Amino acid sequence: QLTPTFYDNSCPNVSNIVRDTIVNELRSDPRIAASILRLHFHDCFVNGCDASILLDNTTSFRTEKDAFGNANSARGFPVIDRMKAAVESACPRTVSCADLLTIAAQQSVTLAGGPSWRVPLGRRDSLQAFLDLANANLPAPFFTLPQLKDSFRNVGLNRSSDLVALSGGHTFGKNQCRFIMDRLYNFSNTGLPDPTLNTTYLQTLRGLCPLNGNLSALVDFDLRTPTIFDNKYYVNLEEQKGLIQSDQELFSSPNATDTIPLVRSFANSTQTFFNAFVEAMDRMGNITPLTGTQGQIRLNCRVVNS
Ligand code: HEM
Ligand SMILES: [Ca+2]
Ligand SMILES: [Ca+2]
Repeated sequence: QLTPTFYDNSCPNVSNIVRDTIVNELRSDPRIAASILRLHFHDCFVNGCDASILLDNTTSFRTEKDAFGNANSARGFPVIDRMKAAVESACPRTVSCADLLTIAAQQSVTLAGGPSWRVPLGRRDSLQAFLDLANANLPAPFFTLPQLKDSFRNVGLNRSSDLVALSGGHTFGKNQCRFIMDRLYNFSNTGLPDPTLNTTYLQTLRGLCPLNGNLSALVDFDLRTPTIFDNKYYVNLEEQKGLIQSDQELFSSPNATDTIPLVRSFANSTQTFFNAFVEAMDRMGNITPLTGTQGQIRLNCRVVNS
């Protein structure tokens, strides 16, 4: 079983070293907290939180960094290297990259103003990466609600609360114009915008993402508080101001009978949202972990120990 006190004897200062690394990076890159949380999410949705996403290419297996959900999107890898090196210096061969990334995600959420809690620990590192699995398992912004639900259930998260609370990760961070172009100009081959997108916000987004414009341009997931981890994401949904299709569907999909009440509850109470987010985060962090003597304690998160 994973436990929050796993390193209290072997590396009591791990969380503090992780936090310091993020605080320092945030001064030059205010987006890093969001980026780190997403790295953890994409690690857990592919063979569990086993740091498989951190592995680079080898002649025997491809890196997950080239998956459709990671390529030209996932970022922050050098920062993870930096904190890993610091932790290795403080406590040699003790903290796994899988655990390191989990702590980094929690600390990132807290530093951004979110809830503070001690994540379960004891995960170990994978001996390979899974590109095909990443392409199959990572959800896409154009998924319908049934597909989003299918994606979460596929990795072990059956609850609507898991999906609604974790989607709250979009209370901060950036998104490329590429992923919303259809909603703005030609949704589902209608030549018209997505009707569930607020028309006033539609104009704002069209201004940021013009037709035939820079598809790589970045837009904030949360128009209310772009870099603060709070429940504003849900208030946006209630006003049809979710940025991507997968966001708005939680509130507007014909299949949202079970998700709508959750969206409202999280929009109405920060405490309700924060509690649900921590619960969902720990559940996601509990997806098929390698424990005990399974896997290893990777020294360089980019390569398997030899
Ligand atoms: C429900 C399905 C989800 C879909 C389809 C989805 C999709 C995406 C997409 C399209 C981006 C934009 C990437 C880019 O343009 O570079 C992104 C970014 C992000 N996602 Fe999600 N996401 C989902 C769930 C989650 C979850 C569960 C979390 C974490 C708890 C999360 C956290 C983030 C964060 C924080 C960013 C911003 C990262 C940055 O700015 O570097 N996402 N997501
Ligand atoms: Ca993984
Ligand atoms: Ca926010």
